[PDB]
Amino acid sequence: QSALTQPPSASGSPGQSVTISCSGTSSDVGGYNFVSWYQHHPGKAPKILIYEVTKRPSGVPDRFSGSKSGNTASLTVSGLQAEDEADYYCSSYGGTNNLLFGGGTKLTVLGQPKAAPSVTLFPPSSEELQANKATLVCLISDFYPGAVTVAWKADSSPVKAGVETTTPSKQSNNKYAASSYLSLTPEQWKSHRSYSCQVTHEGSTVEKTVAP
Amino acid sequence: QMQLMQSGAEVKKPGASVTVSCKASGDTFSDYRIHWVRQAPGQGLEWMGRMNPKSGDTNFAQKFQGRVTMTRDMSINTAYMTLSGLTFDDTALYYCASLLIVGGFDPLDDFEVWGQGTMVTISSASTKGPSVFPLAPGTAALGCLVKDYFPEPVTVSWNSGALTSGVHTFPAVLQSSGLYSLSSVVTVPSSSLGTQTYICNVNHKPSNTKVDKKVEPK
Amino acid sequence: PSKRSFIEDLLFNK
Repeated sequence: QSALTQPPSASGSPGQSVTISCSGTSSDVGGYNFVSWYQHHPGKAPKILIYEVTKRPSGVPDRFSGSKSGNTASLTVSGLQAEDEADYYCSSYGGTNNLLFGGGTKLTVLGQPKAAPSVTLFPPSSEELQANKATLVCLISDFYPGAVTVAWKADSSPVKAGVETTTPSKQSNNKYAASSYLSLTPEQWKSHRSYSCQVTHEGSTVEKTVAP
Repeated sequence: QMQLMQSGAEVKKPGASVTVSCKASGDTFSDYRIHWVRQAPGQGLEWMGRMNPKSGDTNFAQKFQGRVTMTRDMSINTAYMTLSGLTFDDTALYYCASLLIVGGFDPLDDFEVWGQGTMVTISSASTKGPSVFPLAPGTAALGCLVKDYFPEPVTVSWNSGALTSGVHTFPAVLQSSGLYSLSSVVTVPSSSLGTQTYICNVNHKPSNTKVDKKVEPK
Repeated sequence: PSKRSFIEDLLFNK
């Protein structure tokens, strides 16, 4: 239900420039000079970079610049750095006493190196086993690009029942995290010699094993 | 300078009403205008409306006109947004903010102030606090598992915030049961395992669950 | 000159 039109994604290489667009109508972007651009990192409040089409608030470097022609506004980011990866939203006064937003353009900075996952595997706690439950916790961090597959083993045998794995999520350092949980009964946990979490990324695998 | 502090996360049933509060501090409340902007999962930013604290005058987005109010208590420098007739599309993070749309005659006050956001979940399901389990350990990883809670969110700190280096709190998994679980891990010197106490502080505001769990080496 | 809040009020006038 975004009133203004922004392409969903953009990319550029470090030190270079990228221009992203925001299209409206003659009653908003084309009718007024009240276009803003917001930088939004996940989990943080949006940070305004441009207001009134071209103006920058305090502390915003001149490598961020805004412009407009007709019903189209544009944001250009020069001197691209990794920290610029974010979702950029345009806004405009419009309609009747309204503030309209675009749908956001997710900016990727190219050239980021491959990064293998760090894996930490925890066995069930004593306290959980006493509650007649058991959870193996496989925590996966610092990988790039943002995709992994997780395989669980009981001893050396595959197990798929009781597995629940998150989607990858962007960390503040540009890499990705995920987690995977294996639910078992205390009897299953105590009955096997070990359990393993195996995380595959770009064709390479990192394996961790725990035992009662 | 002036800051905005919002009320905590809530869960409400379909059809009900929810009020989010937004308390100003650090400057004259009446000098600012309070806007409300939300972001629903998978959606972009969405403006809901604005309020003049002095007069109480408002403007609402056409999309919410008929089931939203924006009010204030000047005596306590607090703004409120009440959204009624709630549906699943109203599950979202709600922000209050002093926005910068048109600048001043000079630009010294051309800046924004945003609250921290309040998560509102629309569900017929019961809230439930998590069970918090310690995950015992050159360096050693220790953690805590925050198991089976609804709804989001949960916060985690370590040693009441004195411990921040090496902390990584992971996004929650949504289980088949419909409940959430997350974990937080901290990496510490192994030589400190016999000499430093480590405690994870877990808060689940919707269920009045606040637990500080000691994590001991096994 | 007035504070910028009042300019925004005029922009959003009824």
